[PDB]
Amino acid sequence: GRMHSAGKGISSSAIPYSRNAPAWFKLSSESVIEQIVKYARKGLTPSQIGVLLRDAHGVTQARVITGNKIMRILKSNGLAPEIPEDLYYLIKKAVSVRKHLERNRKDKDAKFRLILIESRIHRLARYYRTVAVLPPNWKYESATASALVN
Amino acid sequence: TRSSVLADALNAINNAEKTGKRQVLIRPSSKVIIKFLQVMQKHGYIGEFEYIDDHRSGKIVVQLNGRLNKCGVISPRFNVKIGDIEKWTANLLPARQFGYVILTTSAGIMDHEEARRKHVSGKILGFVY
Amino acid sequence: SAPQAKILSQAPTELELQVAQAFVELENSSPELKAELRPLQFKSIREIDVAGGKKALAIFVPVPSLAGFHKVQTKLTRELEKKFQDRHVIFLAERRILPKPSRTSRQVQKRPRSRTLTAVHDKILEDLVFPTEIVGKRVRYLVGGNKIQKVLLDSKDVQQIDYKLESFQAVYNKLTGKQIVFEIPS
Amino acid sequence: VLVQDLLHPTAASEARKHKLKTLVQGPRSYFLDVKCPGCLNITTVFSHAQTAVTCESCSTILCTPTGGKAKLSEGTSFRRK
Amino acid sequence: MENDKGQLVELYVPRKCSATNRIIKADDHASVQINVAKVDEEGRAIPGEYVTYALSGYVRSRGESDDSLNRLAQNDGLLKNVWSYSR
RNA sequence: GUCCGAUUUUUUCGUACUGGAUUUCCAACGGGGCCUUUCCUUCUGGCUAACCUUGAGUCCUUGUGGCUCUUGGCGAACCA
Ligand SMILES: [Mg+2]
Ligand SMILES: [Mg+2]
Ligand SMILES: [Zn+2]
Repeated sequence: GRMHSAGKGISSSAIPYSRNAPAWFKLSSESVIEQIVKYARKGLTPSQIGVLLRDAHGVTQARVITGNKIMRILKSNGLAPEIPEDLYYLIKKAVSVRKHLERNRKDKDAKFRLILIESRIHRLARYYRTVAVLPPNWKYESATASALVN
Repeated sequence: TRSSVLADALNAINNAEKTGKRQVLIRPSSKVIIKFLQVMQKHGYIGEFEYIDDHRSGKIVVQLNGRLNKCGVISPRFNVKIGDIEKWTANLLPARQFGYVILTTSAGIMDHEEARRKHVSGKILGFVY
Repeated sequence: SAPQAKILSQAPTELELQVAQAFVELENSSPELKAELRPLQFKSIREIDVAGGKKALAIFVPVPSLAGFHKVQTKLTRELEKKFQDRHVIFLAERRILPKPSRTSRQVQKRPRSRTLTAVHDKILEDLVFPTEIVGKRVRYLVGGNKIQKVLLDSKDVQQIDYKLESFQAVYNKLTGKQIVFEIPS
Repeated sequence: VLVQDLLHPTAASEARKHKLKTLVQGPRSYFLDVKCPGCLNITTVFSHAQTAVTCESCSTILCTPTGGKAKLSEGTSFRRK
Repeated sequence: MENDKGQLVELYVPRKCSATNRIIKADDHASVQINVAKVDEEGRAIPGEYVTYALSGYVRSRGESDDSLNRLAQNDGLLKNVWSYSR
């Protein structure tokens, strides 16, 4: 079930049994890879890239048809962001709520939620520490965080 | 969260014989499940079974046939000094004449009749009767 | 030089050279059926009895190639199953299997998953049918004690292997020790 | 019930179960080839598109995202592959 | 249950359900036994000769008793096109 | 074959002990080996290919070094 709520929802993407395919694609990896980096230079995150590739350019998912997961492509092209997209959107949120928490100090439901988000961040970050994608310390700090988004 | 798998397996199998069901889906599939299932089959407590390839961890369909009383798992997988294989058999098997506790020796997964004979031992896995 | 034995990659043998000249024969169709056929070479070939009055020829491809033999295949096998009648022809990339790391059978610098018994035997079965993808798969564990794998073949373009299915099994069996069975939609 | 081929459930019952809960899980969405009647271009969209997909140019509109299947614009062609 | 010298001990070997192969207890007074008549050349049910079944208390109490018979019928060929393996 | 109470109760009618080897006359069971892409990793020993090399020779529709003897270097592989 959920991590920070009583939810037991299963709304998940079911991936099709087809490490290759589709018989109607026919565009060659090199031309789709050319397309991933084209959007990555224009400032786009892997998630919302595959969103657009799946919707407009046919490509079912880039892990097949290119044999490589979208972020690794950016990596290899030297377009990997500083902190993982995972965290950024966490940190961003926490940064937001914290601002709203200041003009509104009686918002006890906001304060509570803030704790939640920053718990996710740290638990996340503690992992990215463990697999060498964040330098051994790093740490999410309340004060400096607003600098990591903008 | 999902923690034993072999347990959720044996549970399902047991809970089916209990309701007179002649077949159960199993999920997810583990090697340790399969080796276990083999050990049961070779004494006839289950029938044939069939793995399924979801591009993931597996499924299994097992044919039951009555005559299974209880397949169970012992968790945690205790270390059994070979001289103590007696003591588990005396604890959780119905009669001296029959039944099987099955383990996990470095010589492979097997029943205790067999570990007895190869004179090996190790960590208990569970039981069948 | 010579268009004969160079299209091989070993000093022997009979059957291979026979195919090799059966290769250059088809290489005499320069515009395409040559430009796309000169880079394509192979390693060696095995013979194996099938259940019918025919036999099976296993042509082993280096691997980084393979994708090349795949751009033809339809043509090649067909033209190969013309010249060598009473034969079933299939291309199987020779893949190196590395043993499972042990305190005994140890090797440093890991061991890619694609260099393993399971992944390789799983590749062979995919190569065996080449066109038409594999839709599903089962492994019947039998009441008596042994397993049988049920490969589930597509609906599309099946016509290229309907007749060789009885032959594929024999190939797989001498290659591995396991045993194959086929099926389609139900 | 009591005895039943689980390996071979009926295609009509199998298409009734939930996306994930079919014998081997699989997707239910599809893709389209879509064009607007004044242009020979052949834009290829996804059924549950979350993007307001345009044609090759001509600042038009093909589909609009929703809570499930996207709504293709007004007058347009589509074949499902 | 045999004995020392292969001699048959144990005073009664119970029936077993035809649909779950589970023992029919001595007091399973829901347990049933249906004798089905076998025929000859057109009609004329041969007397004293049956195709016979046995269902457990449990199965019958579950309401699975009927459906078990249909699968058990066709199997010994008593029905055609009734019971379906797939559902 | 012989030690031993010999059982239903009639005669040449039927019970704890030992020996049994190699069998195709079946079975089960364990021990040690190999082959199948698999003894790898390290080290020492073995025999040595190929490789270079000194020196004396020979072939060629081409210096193409082919090929053979020979001087001392280097120890793939394979075996232990
Ligand atoms: Mg859940
Ligand atoms: Mg929690
Ligand atoms: Zn358009």
